[PDB]
Amino acid sequence: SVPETQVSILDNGLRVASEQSSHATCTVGVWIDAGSRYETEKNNGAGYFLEHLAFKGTKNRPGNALEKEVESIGAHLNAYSTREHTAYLIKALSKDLPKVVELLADIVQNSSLEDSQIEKERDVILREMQENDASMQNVVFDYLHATAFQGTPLAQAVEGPSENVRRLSRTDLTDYLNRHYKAPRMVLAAAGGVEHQQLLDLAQKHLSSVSRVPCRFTGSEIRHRDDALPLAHVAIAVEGPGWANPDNVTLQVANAIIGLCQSFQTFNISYSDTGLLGAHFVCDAMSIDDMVFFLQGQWMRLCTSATESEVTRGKNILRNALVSHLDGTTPVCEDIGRSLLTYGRRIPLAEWESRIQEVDAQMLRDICSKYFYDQCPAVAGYGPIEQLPDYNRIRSGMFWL
Amino acid sequence: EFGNLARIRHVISYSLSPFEQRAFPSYFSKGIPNVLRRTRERILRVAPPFVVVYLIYTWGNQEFEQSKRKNPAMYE
Repeated sequence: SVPETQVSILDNGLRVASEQSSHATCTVGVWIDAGSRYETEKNNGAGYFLEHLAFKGTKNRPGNALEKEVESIGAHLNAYSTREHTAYLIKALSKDLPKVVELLADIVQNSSLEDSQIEKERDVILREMQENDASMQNVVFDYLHATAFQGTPLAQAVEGPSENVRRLSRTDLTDYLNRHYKAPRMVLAAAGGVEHQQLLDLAQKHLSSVSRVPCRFTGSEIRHRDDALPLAHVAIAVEGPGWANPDNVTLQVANAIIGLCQSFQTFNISYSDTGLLGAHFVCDAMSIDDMVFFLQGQWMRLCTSATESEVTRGKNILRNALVSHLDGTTPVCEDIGRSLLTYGRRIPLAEWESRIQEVDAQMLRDICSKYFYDQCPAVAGYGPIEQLPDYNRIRSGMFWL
Repeated sequence: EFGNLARIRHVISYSLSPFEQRAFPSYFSKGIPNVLRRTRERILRVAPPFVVVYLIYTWGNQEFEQSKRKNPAMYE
């Protein structure tokens, strides 16, 4: 009974997708298939710095008058960038649907990058990075990406190295903007109280101008020993299958089974036919090795012996979590934008439920043995990590005798 | 034990998986140069004592023989 996500396509290739619902406020966003994976180490912070510059004024709406408009209807304006996708989204009321779309049009095209602003946003970005190091789990996941995807564009961070940040100019940005903002790589996603025909007419009216035009898992480890920190963060991952491979669903159930360290989180990060599947835990130094041992046993267990009931637990757990319908509009659309960018279609919740209920214990331990057993992991540690075991002990813990 | 051995800071340490690296990379490529590099730095400290051991050993042997040699003037 969940309403279907209807997708149309303009000549530009900008797929305009929408999923109407009763809620009177909507989350209209633009997703773009452009991240740090498409950068070539000479423009490693171009997407991040453009994400900073995108709300500082356009040609038609110069400066803060633009954001005055998004204050005037009381709407909320957000943007984010990952290694593969960039999103500019607005939460607003339903009746303010046209102007919001027009605002989004300016943000993707006709944007203006002021040289004055460029220096101010450089100091913002530089400073944030200079303090970003504070967030350990971000440092550990960046280290894990770097040591797992050495020599590839997937190792480099979204923010880029301070070097590039300082060394960036309007023209470079202009390039990234004019290169990675093509209309066939763009989805206009709407969730909530929107009509699809009105949204399609608004996309035809504005946004109809947008121009129309592998990775290797290096199993290895990076350890940043700094003994003055109170807690240690350790992430261990193996290679993931990718977006389009259905056993992801089964792997998600495996994560739902795992769900000794103060904090233990499992992740299945997916990129275009690659990814990182693993666990991140933050612990006191004198516990670290025991955690690792614990964690490896669980994984090995699933690969070795997994019952029927726990599987059911994961199935159900995932089900409720996977549930996103009417979770929130922002989430809803976020899902429409990512589904049109990655799968090329919006997978409905009934298909997700079918793929969940076809998962049993035998295929779960088969897929877990395919992806976890006797695999070389990527290890990233930060903090008092002397008792964190080196690569032979972790690699030997990746199988059982 | 591990964890309480020492205090270091800001020393990042990268590494690779064994199966992801060749077994004897550039083994004889640089091994020979290095072994030779090594031998140079230690040969002058090591070798001349054993050289003079060889000279003393030979000397002793020959001297001993001569010692055993019969005096021409002996019993004549």
